[PDB]
Amino acid sequence: ETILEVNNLKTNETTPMQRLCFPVSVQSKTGELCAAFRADPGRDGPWQ
Amino acid sequence: ACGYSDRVAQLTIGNSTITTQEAANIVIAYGEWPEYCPDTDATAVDKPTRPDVSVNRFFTLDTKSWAKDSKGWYWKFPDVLTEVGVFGQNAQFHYLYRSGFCVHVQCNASKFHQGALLVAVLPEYVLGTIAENSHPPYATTQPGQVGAVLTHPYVLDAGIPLSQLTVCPHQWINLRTNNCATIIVPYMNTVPFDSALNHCNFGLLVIPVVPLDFNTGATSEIPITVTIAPMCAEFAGLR
Amino acid sequence: NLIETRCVLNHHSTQETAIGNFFSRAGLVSIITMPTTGTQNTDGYVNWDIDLMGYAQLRRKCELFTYMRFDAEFTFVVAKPNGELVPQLLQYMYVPPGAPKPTSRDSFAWQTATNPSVFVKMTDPPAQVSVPFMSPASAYQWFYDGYPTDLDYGQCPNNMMGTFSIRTVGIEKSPHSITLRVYMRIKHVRAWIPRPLRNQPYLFKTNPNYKGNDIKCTSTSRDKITTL
Repeated sequence: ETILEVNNLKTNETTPMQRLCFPVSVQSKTGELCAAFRADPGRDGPWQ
Repeated sequence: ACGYSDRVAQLTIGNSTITTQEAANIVIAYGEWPEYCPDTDATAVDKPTRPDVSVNRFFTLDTKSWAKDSKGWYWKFPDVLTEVGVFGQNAQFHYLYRSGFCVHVQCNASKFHQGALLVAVLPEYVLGTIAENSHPPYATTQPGQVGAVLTHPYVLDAGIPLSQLTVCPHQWINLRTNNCATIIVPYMNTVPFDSALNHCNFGLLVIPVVPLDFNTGATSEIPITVTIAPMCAEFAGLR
Repeated sequence: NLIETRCVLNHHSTQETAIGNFFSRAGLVSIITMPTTGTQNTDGYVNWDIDLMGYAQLRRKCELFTYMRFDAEFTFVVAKPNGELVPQLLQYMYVPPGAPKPTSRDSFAWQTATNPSVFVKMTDPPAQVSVPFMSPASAYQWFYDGYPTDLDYGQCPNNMMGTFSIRTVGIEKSPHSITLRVYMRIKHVRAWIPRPLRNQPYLFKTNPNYKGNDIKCTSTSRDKITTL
């Protein structure tokens, strides 16, 4: 197992460390989506 | 049932899993276990349909926020799942219906919160308005998934004392200790197979006897998640 | 008061509390009056639907349970409005559920063989009969959280117990004014699912509606939690 960069935001490229984890807060209401990403290992995205 | 100091488990059923704590303190309605309907001439020339496919799993209802002034909530069975998953289209395309249930109720709170939730089941939970004659609406009589909120929890919206609801399969949730309940409910009717749409064999109630209290600055709304699991659910098609 | 004297040091018989003895004893469920002429008697017959939710005392007792099965016994006390008995011949016809009810003082309904009738003179001692468990379902139920098809919400027709057609025999009308008291006694009782007792005045026979403007507290109130 290795770290997935699920928080790969263009806004993250200058503070890359941030891309290793994503947040959850109280502000979020129950039932709202937190995140998503397909299981495409060999393809561009988080898995790289 | 389930409270602090219990080895956390992971119960899986079908294509669904819940991380619930193993607490051998489950409520078994009227001392009975959910079984498979005794031979009745109707299902003798028309055997009962028992979908174990995507009907026997763990259904999780949209959490409910519990605030200092919440009056209570309730759900009608089988109405609640009638609109949910194969449990809906199956219960609809098939005239007759019959099923028992594993009903799990669970709070999530800090050890700096306090509150007391009574959780009971009530067969044939008919309700009455404030009145002149006027039978309740169809939206509050059979609320479905979302459920409905109690207006007068003291009489249970039925002219009957809440103070006496423990004469029914109940389960207490006292944040100060446990934080989740579990109830086994056996099919109850005056006939083996009834109508999955018209009649609601029972109602589930979650009432906060002791209001929710905390010191401002702490989460103001406590979640109350409810998971439902059908046990030995059969359906009669008659074709 | 509260005279804390004379302490009962012997346990009582559990038979007392047994559902059988709780729901025993004959009781007045209906009173019909057929005076000669006034408002509703230029006819000379009565159709009484066997109704149990008639007297709240009985009803509140039943409502303690969700489903109930039982045999009933009926006794007919008849005399004139003032207690006098005359040699008048009476006919009580039992109109079974899903059966044609008399509409006229002489409807063919009174001759139908399938509608069992009982004949008795007013001087004769009270007529007594036992009517079984007519329900099509395994038991009667005081509550039906569903619909039988909304104005027809909670109405369960699998409870219909039949009707009693009373009237005086004879082509002509009866010269006497009658008033008969109907007593009913439940035999062979069985109850399932015990539910919370009523704590709000009853407002309708068919439902559990309560005056939401005036909700009464189950127990009296006091000044302080310590004043006793």
